[PDB]
Amino acid sequence: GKGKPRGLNSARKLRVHRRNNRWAENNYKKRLLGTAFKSSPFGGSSHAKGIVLEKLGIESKQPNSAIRKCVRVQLIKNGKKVTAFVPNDGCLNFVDENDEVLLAGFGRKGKAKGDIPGVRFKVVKVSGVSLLALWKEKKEKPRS
Amino acid sequence: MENDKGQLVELYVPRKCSATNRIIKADDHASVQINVAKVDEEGRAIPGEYVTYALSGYVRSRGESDDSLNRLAQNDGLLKNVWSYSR
Amino acid sequence: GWVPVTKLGRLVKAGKITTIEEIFLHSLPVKEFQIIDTLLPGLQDEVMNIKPVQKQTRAGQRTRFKAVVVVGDSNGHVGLGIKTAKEVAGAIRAGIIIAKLSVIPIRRGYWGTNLGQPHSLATKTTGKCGSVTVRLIPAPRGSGIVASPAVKKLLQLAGVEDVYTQSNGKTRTLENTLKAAFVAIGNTYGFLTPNLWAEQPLPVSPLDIYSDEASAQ
Amino acid sequence: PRAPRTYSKTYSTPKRPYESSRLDAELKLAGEFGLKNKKEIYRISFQLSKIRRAARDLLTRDEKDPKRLFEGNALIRRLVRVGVLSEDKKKLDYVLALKVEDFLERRLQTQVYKLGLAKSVHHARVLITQRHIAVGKQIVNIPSFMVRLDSEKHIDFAPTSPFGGARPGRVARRNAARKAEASGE
RNA sequence: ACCCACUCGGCACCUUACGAGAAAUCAAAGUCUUUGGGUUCUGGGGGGAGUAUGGUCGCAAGGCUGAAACUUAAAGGAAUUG
RNA sequence: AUUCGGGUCUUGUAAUUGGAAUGAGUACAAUGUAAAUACCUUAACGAGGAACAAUUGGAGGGCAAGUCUGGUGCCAGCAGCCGCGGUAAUUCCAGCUCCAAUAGCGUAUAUUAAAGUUGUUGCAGUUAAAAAGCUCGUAGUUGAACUUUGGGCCCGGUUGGCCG
Ligand SMILES: [Mg+2]
Ligand SMILES: [Mg+2]
Ligand SMILES: [Mg+2]
Ligand SMILES: [Mg+2]
Ligand SMILES: [Mg+2]
Ligand SMILES: [Mg+2]
Ligand SMILES: [Mg+2]
Ligand SMILES: [Mg+2]
Ligand SMILES: [Mg+2]
Ligand SMILES: [Mg+2]
Ligand SMILES: [Mg+2]
Ligand SMILES: [Mg+2]
Repeated sequence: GKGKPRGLNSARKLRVHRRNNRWAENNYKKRLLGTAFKSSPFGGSSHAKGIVLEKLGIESKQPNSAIRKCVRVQLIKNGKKVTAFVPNDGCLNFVDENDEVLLAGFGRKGKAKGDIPGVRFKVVKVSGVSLLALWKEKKEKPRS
Repeated sequence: MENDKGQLVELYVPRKCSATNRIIKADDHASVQINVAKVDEEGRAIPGEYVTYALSGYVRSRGESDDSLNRLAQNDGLLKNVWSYSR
Repeated sequence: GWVPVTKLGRLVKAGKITTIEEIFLHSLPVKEFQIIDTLLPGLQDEVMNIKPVQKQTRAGQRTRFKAVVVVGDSNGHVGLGIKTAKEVAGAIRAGIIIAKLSVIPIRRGYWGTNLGQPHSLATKTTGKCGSVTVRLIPAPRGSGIVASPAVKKLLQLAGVEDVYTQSNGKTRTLENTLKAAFVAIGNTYGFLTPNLWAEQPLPVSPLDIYSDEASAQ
Repeated sequence: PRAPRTYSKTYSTPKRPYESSRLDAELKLAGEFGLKNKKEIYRISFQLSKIRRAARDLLTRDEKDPKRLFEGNALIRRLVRVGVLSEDKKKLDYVLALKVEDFLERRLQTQVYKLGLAKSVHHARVLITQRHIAVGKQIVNIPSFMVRLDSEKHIDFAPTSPFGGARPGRVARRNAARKAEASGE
């Protein structure tokens, strides 16, 4: 009988069963446990300013070796350290240390056989200037 | 199958099986048609007059084609005391 | 030119069978694609997919081609064929031969009311192949053909106008998808709807009215 | 604390974004009629769609039911005043069969080129937005005016306009002044 | 006691498929997009992990209940060729 | 068309020409307005527009678009996912080109669809994740059949025909 109660006065069993079963969904669990407000470095917001703690030369090997020009940034609101990508920039002449940096999300999945990890953030702004505009030589950078 | 103007609008009214009243369809290469010969008093069969039956590929595969033919024929005057309505 | 080799082919070349409707009515098995050619002049093909396939024959590695090809009137006739050959245009050729062969009718009917020509399907149908199911549902007129690209082409080339689909399974394998869809339209003429209840008198086969003709020499 | 000024979107972006067939269909549609955005097309597709919905929702109900009668007849006569639906097709089942071009063919833009006041369609654009082209006593400067049927037989040039009558434009009297002053000299 | 015919109830086997299935195979794993005979339990990518924490049962070994951060693009099924 | 030429049409052009059009902007006035700003009106100006100069993302696949030149190859197979090489690269960098949506377009987080991957409608559970070792048993869900059917009469409605 397709293994679920099908009776007309059976609602309670049905909906209760559904509630107990929604905890295997992933996002639902994130959403009722307040994982976003308790653990996620961004605290459940689309962006975060942080200050560059240390310029990182991570090296992520397989299948393609990234001379990972990344950063250790510490988020201002959490005092929470994070690693973050700084895109399109060959020399990193744009981002120095002690610099305020607006971060966003970034979806690079890490890989196993070459110990490449998944940073989750990309620099969007440095010192108030857009990484892009600098890179387009459109706007210049106030250096303090 | 008609439209509003009262005119038929199909590709074809298809052949129904005689035992099973189900439709025989175009890709059914196990379906079959049986011509049985109308006979004269002189025991000659006329060249162009048949009692014909249709059989779905289903019934022939299932091995009921025979018994079906029997009943059908017997009821349509061809045989007598071959097929019982009771078993 | 073409020489028939089948007592259905000589019947055709001698113009003793006008339409395919006479093939289909009596389920007479086609084996000579030229039959379909003469009976369906306005048949427009379409290569759905071409795929490099790696053969390994007795330590001799080769590269061949798998082609999925659809054909059809934009009235009521479809055909689908898959073929693997050694050369692309050869594959396509052979594919069209095969799909020519397996041509099927279609019952296309009305949604609710009854004006003009039949536009959609007659009833809900379903084909399954592999893991894939494809379901086809009558739409109202002007609802277009609601299906993914492949299945949409197959239905267009079959003179369907308005039809909702629902698939299921790994629809990413286009050959199973196409096959299944194919089945689902190829079931329409197979669902006994009440307007087909009225008993007909059994027609007498082309094979017997013209039997002296198209008989082997 | 006001009433909140209601408002709504007008169009709808396609579901599959890159679809070589739809792409082309759209382009030829913009071409016949000189549209500038695909958006202009979408807007039509969308109105169309709302009509096809009202249509079906009426269709599923019983004939000779007050609602299907009322809203049916309304939708029908509305579609007829703009001459999207022809005089003979005055029953719901056709308003479903309606397509986009049936709407695209009643634009002021279009009717200006089909009443031959313009040389090409693009010419009709320019001529409309140029405040040249009146419908009766009104000027109209929107390419999407959607001409009702009883307003077809009134469209002409503007009594304000250089072609309609009046004095020549700024360029014209500019060159008139140039030649007259160059000859006086 | 045996033999033949039948009969309920078992027990395995051998065929097939109308049917199901991803396939191996299945008289149910069928009567399922043509989706609803009644009901119980369980699962929701792989790891982290039957781990941590709490509660409970046990003399103990342990059992039952049972996470999260974090990590990862596969892990897996069946079948096919060499 | 026998060949020149008789004309219809549609195109590619040429930073070619010609004369039309017009509001962006500027501005008397008036209108508007509690007073103004603006809109709508309108004298007067106001482009060939070699700049009243349009962008944002892309061009291996998904996914629309490169069979283009040089550089690389010490700042280099490379970062949503998967691809792909190195004298000669459509797959990286720069230019050229092209594509998409366009006064807007990209990106991040959330959320709905996709997702029949929460399944009442509608999943799955032999081997892919998953039938409690097994039975008993309360709540719970679920529960065989049967008790005025059948016949006769009359009344008046709302669609549909053949007549008007
Ligand atoms: Mg699916
Ligand atoms: Mg898990
Ligand atoms: Mg005033
Ligand atoms: Mg660009
Ligand atoms: Mg790419
Ligand atoms: Mg792409
Ligand atoms: Mg492409
Ligand atoms: Mg599932
Ligand atoms: Mg296992
Ligand atoms: Mg298992
Ligand atoms: Mg068990
Ligand atoms: Mg009861």
